[PDB]
Amino acid sequence: AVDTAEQVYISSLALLKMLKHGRAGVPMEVMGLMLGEFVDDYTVRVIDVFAMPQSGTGVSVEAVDPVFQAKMLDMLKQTGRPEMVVGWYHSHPGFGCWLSGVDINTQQSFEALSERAVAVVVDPIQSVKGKVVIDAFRLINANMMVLGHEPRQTTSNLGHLNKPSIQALIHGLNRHYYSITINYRKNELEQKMLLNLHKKSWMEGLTLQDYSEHCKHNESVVKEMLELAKNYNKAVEEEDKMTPEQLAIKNVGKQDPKRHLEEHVDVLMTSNIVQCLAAMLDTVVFK
Amino acid sequence: KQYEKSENDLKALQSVGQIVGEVLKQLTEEKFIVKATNGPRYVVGCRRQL
Amino acid sequence: EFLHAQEEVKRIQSIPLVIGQFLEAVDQNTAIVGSTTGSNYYVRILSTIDRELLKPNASVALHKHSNALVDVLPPEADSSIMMLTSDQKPDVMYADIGGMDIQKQEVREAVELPLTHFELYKQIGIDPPRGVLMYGPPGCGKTMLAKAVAHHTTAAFIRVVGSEFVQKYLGEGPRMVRDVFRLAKENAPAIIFIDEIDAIATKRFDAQT
Amino acid sequence: XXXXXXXXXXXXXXXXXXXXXXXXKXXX
Amino acid sequence: DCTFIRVSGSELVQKFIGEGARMVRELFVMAREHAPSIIFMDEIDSIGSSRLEGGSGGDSEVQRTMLELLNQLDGFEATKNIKVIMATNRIDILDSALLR
Amino acid sequence: SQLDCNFLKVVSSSIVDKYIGESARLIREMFNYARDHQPCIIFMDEIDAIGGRRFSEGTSADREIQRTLMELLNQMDGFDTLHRVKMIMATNRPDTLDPAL
Ligand SMILES: Nc1ncnc2c1ncn2[C@@H]1O[C@H](COP(=O)(O)OP(=O)(O)OP(=O)(O)O)[C@@H](O)[C@H]1O
Ligand SMILES: [Mg+2]
Repeated sequence: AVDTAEQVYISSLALLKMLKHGRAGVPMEVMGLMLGEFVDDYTVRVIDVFAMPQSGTGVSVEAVDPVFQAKMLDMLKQTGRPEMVVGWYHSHPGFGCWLSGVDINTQQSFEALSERAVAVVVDPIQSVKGKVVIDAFRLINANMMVLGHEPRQTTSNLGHLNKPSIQALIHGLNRHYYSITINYRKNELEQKMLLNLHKKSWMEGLTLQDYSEHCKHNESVVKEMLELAKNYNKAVEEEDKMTPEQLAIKNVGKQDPKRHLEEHVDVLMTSNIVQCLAAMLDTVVFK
Repeated sequence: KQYEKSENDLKALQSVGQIVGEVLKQLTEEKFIVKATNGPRYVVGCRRQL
Repeated sequence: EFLHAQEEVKRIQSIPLVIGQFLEAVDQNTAIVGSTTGSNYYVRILSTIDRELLKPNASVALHKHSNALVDVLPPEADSSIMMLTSDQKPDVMYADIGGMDIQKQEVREAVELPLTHFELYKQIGIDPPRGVLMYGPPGCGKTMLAKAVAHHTTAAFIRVVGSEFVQKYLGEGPRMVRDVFRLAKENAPAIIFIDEIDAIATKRFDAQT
Repeated sequence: XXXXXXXXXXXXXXXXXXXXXXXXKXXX
Repeated sequence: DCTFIRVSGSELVQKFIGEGARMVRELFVMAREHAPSIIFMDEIDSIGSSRLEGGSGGDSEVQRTMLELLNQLDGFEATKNIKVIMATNRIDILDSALLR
Repeated sequence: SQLDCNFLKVVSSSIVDKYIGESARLIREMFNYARDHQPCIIFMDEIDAIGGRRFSEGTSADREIQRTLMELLNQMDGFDTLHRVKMIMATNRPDTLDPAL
């Protein structure tokens, strides 16, 4: 009996259930269970995530009646299939995504019941529209603090995905627990429809916006573009021999030639080309 | 009856006080500029249902 | 990938942000800000911020722990005082004042007219006035004329008490004067009215106490 | 010529800061 | 036909403590650098300070500047090409007896 | 003794303090509390401490009193008018008072 390089599989429904419950309960830790399957002794797979009614404070959060718990799993068995709890999750809002002193106290509760019970940390605050800060941890004993805890037969959970962050090892790594890797499994069926949800019908592809405002927008943009050219004559001619990093310090301020001049040309280009070219097709195609 | 007083004090201990400040202006729907009474200014947010 | 790289920087804001004010810039991508925590720092700035937003002494956002320039606020944010808001016109019509036809006409052209006929001053060589002073016996309509001109105007109007910036701190007084005048420069053609400057504009000297 | 005076006070401001990596529970 | 130098220097410079000990220094460098020059003054010191009235009770930063005015004029001119001119009302307040 | 809920009494001598502001700051809070409850009564016995007339640039301590005095001359007439706010004033000598008051 030994650990390995473990891997946390997910479901795509889970991560959206993670953050939306986290964002809607932002100024405190919000709690939930995590529901999946132990596919082997090496990797772990969650497929479902649900919450429970709770009761919180500013510093602590508690659950309420467990009659909600077994009745929830009962009605998830008869619709779909039966499944297995694998762990749980909560949030650390704006924190360093690290297991707290009460967060660790519910883990000897969970690791004694099932072995590979995963604690999962989410933060909907340090997560931007580019990327999510998801996190998952796995408790280790203190009795084996001298003896080795992982046999380390590969490189996949050692130097990959980061070295551990300084604000998370200040409480954790590698004392009292160990981190674990997370990837994203994708079925083909949802993968195909997760691709195409930002497109429209042919109505949007064949509009002709309106020629009054389109000429008005062209009348607008060229008019200040004249004034940008007024300022552009002065600065390019000016060029005090100043070793141009000093040119590059006297330009932070109000100074902006050559920057709007590339910008408005791009706007006047892509507007006029598409407005012409879509009006081209509505005569060739139609009648 | 004396045990009921002790259980109220068990509940009373884990309460944490809150900072008092004044709202300067509303930046966006979830960004707000407030100011603590002792000094400096911050950028904050509400919860959901305020 | 560079546009994916710009978006992934943006976790640094996340709104526990503190507010300073921009002061100066040394060189490329390194500057000086003055915090509202009292002290003064030497910080680093993000490559994301467009450099056109700088030097009004702009209100800026700063990180808590590491204290770097992260965001540029709207410039009217750190003001701590407001103008005549939306509806507090004191309900005094222009014809409510009786028989001040010299002085009602004089102040009205002292304020509204150089918005239009500015170059008639320079062609004569007048150098048009920035400010106007009013005085007299106590109750000859000094406040009412300034009270009436707010009702029948459209410009930004900021009422100012005589002696409110006299707080017991170190230098809040000159900080509040900067807060007023940046707000007048930022908003509009504006009108600043400071009633009772006798509380401050005294003659005597600096008694060192 | 022989005239006394009173006085006044201009109290300084105060500010504090920390590393803020300390948790405040320890209870439970 | 001399280089006129007008110094207003009324009270906005009287408050400036840290550079108050140099504003006369490089100014008299400017007079001996440019030309045969003539420096003009006005009531500004007499409104600032006269004598030891604001003396041991805090030094008020302004009479200390006046002691540096007297320091350089004691140092060496013999006019050399440069006069200074001062014009005032409220004539009977300052310390002219030491300056006679 | 009729109202017993909506009556403000001021000794007009405990207003002063040791700081520079902080005496006006009471007066702003008073009228704003008098702004919130609508039918308020203000009573300041013995104005002659805070009242005075004028001094020709004397002590800086006099300038603290006069700046405190001019906050009353503002916020009785000023910009913001008053409604249902009545001010009873009492003194022994009225000759020493400011004619602007
Ligand atoms: N020409 C006028 N027409 C109508 N009412 C007037 C006129 N002149 C003065 N008043 C009266 O004077 C008041 C206008 O404000 P006031 O003249 O008191 O301001 P002020 O001159 O600054 O006084 P103070 O110097 O005492 O603050 C109003 O209450 C009004 O009743
Ligand atoms: Mg008035």
